[PDB]
Amino acid sequence: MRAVNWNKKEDDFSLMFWKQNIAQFWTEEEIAVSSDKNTWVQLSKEEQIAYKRVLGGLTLGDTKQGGEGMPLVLVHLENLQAKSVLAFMGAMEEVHAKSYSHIFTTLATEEEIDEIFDWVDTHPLLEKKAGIITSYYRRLLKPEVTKKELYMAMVASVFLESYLFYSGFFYPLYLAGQGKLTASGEIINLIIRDESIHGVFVGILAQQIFAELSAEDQQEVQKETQELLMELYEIEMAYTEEIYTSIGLVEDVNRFVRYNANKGLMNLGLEPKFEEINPIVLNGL
Amino acid sequence: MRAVNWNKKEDDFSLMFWKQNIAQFWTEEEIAVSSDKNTWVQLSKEEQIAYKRVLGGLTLGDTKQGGEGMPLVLVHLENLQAKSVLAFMGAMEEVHAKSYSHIFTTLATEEEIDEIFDWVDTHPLLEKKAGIITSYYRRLLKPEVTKKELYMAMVASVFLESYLFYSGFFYPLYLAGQGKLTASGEIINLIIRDESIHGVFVGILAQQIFAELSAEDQQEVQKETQELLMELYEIEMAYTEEIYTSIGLVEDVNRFVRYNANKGLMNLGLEPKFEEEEINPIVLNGL
Ligand SMILES: [Fe+2]
Ligand SMILES: [Fe+2]
Ligand SMILES: [Mn+2]
Repeated sequence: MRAVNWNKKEDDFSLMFWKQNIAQFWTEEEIAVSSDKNTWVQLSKEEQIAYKRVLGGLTLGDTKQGGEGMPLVLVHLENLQAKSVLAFMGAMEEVHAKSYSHIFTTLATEEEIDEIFDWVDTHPLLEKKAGIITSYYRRLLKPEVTKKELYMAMVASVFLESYLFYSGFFYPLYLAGQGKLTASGEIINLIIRDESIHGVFVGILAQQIFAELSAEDQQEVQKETQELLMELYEIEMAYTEEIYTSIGLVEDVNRFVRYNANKGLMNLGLEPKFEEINPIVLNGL
Repeated sequence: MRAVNWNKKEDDFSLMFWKQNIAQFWTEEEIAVSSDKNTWVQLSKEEQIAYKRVLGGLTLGDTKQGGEGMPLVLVHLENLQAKSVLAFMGAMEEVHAKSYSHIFTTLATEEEIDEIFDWVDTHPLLEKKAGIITSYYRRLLKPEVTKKELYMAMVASVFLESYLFYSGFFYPLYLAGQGKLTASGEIINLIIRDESIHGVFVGILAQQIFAELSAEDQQEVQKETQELLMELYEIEMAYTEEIYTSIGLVEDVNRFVRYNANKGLMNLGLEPKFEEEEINPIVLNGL
């Protein structure tokens, strides 16, 4: 039975991503959030509700990535150095999720926080979203999995990290780019800096598995990938309408979703499927 | 579908274990090992071989805890705050495994390192040891596991972290306690500081699962736990005989194993089963 030997490369990229993930390490206590109170109170009820709802959605994403996606992808990898990177990423997913609670503690009361997490748990669209993603992970709860199933779990992971999350990062970046909630915005940037290299690395692993598949299996997962992409897109369009109508940003957010879906596709080595970033969001980055 | 909410406690201990794990975070770049070359050459061939073999075994343990053990236990936990802690511990298992490679790069040539890992991979007793433990994790590869299966996987994890590893930490500690390989010894101590709180935490979770089981299931896993304990112990005594006969430490290591088995049992809330020794005083100096 093999132990991980870092003095013999198993691939050309794992050491680089290991070092980078380590270099980027951070935790919530680093960023103080209290000074955001001064711009929080200037927002409207509907804006505050939107912000709280998108942050609850982001927490759910990271909860599922740290507690389901990374563990079940990594346990079936044969490459022990890549496993190590994915284990570290999974731990950072939990740092992300905890950092949203740190923001909430400054911006909401205990009763309001419970209202957020109750709303997250019962929201039909969030349930549908996460349910579709996690169903690819649940296929991996058996002793022998096919490479098609592992490929598609990696596709689902890239789509969550690089794509389905970003309907949620839009609003924190949009406010930070206007100089509102900028401390919370520095936390979201740290998170994004992690998610970016997460999606890149899982996408590299996906392309390596893909190249081992037979031609018939390649055609089957390409079809499933394109379908999943547009299935999630449909649901996200419904989610964005529900969250952002009240504050006039539905069509901006949808443009941000399409941009990030294209990024996700490219992390997988695939061509873009939708035809620039909102300039205020760009300033928040 | 629930998201983790750290502003409402799911239990009394996960927050403090989260904070402690973060506080203790470290990586291999933080300890330079080159200065160990001076005492490395003072060792015999047989002592050097022993040291490389036990670090090979340690690397294997951490490889399996990070890549199988923590992931498959945490995926089935319902407590989301406890899941967060196990995920962070799993990542630290990978830092541990990499830190052994950092030691090897200084102490062994490229071909000597290959020999270590080939020896690790083909060793009958290490395969039997690791195979018994990972067979409890493999049971968790299905959509719905029972709490007996989950409990027994947690027992296996505590036995690996708190007990079956220490046949291996003995020799780095013993040599550090004699002034040899002390920078590698600082690394081993960092690892041990992690492993201690890992075993405590998983043991708390085990105890909580145990109290949820039916009486009939409790009786079943209580007996399996004691059988597993003594099955592993028999294998570990064969392992220690094979590793340590050449350097005359077999019975010293066995005392250390029994001491750490008792600690594992206490992490699980069980009474000790081996006679109470003092830790070897040279090992104690290495700590
Ligand atoms: Fe991520
Ligand atoms: Fe451990
Ligand atoms: Mn994430």
